[PDB]
Amino acid sequence: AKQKMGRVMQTAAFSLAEVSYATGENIGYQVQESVSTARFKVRARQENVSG
Amino acid sequence: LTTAEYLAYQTERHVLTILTDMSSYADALREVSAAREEVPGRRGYPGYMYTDLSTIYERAGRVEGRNGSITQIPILTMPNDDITHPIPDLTGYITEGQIFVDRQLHNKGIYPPINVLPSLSRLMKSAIGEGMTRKDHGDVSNQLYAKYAIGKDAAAMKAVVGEEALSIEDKLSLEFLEKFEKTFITQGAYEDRTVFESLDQAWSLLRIYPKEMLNRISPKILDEFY
Repeated sequence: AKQKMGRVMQTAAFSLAEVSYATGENIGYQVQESVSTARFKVRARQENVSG
Repeated sequence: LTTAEYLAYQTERHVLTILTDMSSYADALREVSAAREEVPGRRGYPGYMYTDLSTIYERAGRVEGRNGSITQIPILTMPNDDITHPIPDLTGYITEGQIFVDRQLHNKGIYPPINVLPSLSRLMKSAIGEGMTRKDHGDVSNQLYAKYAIGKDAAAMKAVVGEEALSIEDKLSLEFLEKFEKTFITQGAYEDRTVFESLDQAWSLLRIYPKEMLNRISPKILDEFY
């Protein structure tokens, strides 16, 4: 999964850079302004593995 | 034992002498040994109880000139279930085996409550064979004992590492132990099983495992049976 993350971060950063180049400016300000609510959340599950 | 000696050597026939409550016999020896002025021995029982029990046990066994044979099965009461008690210790020294009746099995309701993990017979290999009982007996009993031990270990292991995390062998062995203590050791008080029928039930139990999992069974026995 570390190797997979190393690949996915590179490809996602490339996609974001391409989107920024197409838009003509960084979307950082808009992303920060749109941080009022969270669209992605992690719910903890106490999965029983072995003992 | 004198009746046994008569009927089994002077007459030519076999005898199965069954002696009940050797703990009661030892208590009787204690009563007489202290009926004299003799000082009590290791645990109250006389110091010569080894000889006094050897002279009772050893009057058995096949003889060259006679076609008879005395086989003894001394029923024995273990006080406080302590093997290191003098009577069980000396009987283990003089005799040639040990059949254990288990308090845990009896409480579970398994009649008869023999637990086969501690119990053994030294002279089994001289009885189980090709000419005596089925030719599979030697391998079947060894495999059954090994799988019962594995099942006991897996039953201990389930409560600590979860039922689903056990290996395939242990998962099958749990069902084998259940269908073993509930069907093989479990036996009616009036249910007589010939050794061949008992071996057939043993094989029906051993068919739970795949043919490759019966490690102790000889390949020829696996080919013929199973």
